[PDB]
Amino acid sequence: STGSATTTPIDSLDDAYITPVQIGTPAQTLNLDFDTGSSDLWVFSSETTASEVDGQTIYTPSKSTTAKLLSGATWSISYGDGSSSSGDVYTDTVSVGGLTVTGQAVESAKKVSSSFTEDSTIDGLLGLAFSTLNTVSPTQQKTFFDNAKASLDSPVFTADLGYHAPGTYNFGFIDTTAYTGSITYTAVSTKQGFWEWTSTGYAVGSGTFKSTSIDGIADTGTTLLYLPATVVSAYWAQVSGAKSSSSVGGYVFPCSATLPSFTFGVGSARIVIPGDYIDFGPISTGSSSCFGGIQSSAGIGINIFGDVALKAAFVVFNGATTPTLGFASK
Repeated sequence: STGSATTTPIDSLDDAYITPVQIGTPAQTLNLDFDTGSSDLWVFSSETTASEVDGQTIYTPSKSTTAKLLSGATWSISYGDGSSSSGDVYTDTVSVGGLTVTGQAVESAKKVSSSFTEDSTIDGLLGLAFSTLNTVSPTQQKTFFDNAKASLDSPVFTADLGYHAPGTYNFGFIDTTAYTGSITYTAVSTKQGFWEWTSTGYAVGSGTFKSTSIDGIADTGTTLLYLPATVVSAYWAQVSGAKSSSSVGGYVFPCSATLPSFTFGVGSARIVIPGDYIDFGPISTGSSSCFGGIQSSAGIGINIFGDVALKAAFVVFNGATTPTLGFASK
């Protein structure tokens, strides 16, 4: 089997991407944030504290003939940005782009933090990291990909995120028309539960590539590219007027600047992030100061290849017995 679904930016900055997911019988379609940096599929629901719902589409398990309450089970998650949610657990039939999983754990939110309430476009998350990070208690549950894996033609999914445009998540096959040149594959560590890999270095603009190992995670649920302070300083040093602002919370630059590209290494291959991808617009409405899309990971504890990086590539998440990541230009 295979699946193929279009993913769409939630706003003009590509802050996140949403993908329609069918849940239950008859189908209830919710727009979920596919997150390769977490492993819970959770949704706004009929159980979500009413004051914490503001425009989201909710899952109503009592209207689904295939919903089943997982007795006694609970879940509770916190994300890198400090956001959080929690609730109880159903299983139900879940389909993504034509690919159906029966008995998928669908985690129903009782509580969500303010950032989720305030984002009316995101109806929940669909985690695609390894199932060892799943937060269901007392018994951890499997991700959609994990459940689907044995049915798939090939044990893979791919992320093809667009720059200010829709893209695609495919399950079970590699679309050889979706990228240029070849896919370079690189080793993954699952020790922390993430799609963790080691980049072979970087270049700033037309500069010579610096060969240096950069451990980090491929994370579709993070907006920006977070890298060591050394790397990030070398980048913004090439932008006239750029500076790190503690009050704003990172590197800012004059909106009139022409940003250099940023290259990261995948083995002997190279992915080039165009300068425009690194512009996240005015720091506040009407400001001539703009926020940078490459920021320091110091204090996160890990480097994060978020959407800024991933959308410059066609990315293969290979969930074979020994997982790997593939990157191609496109």
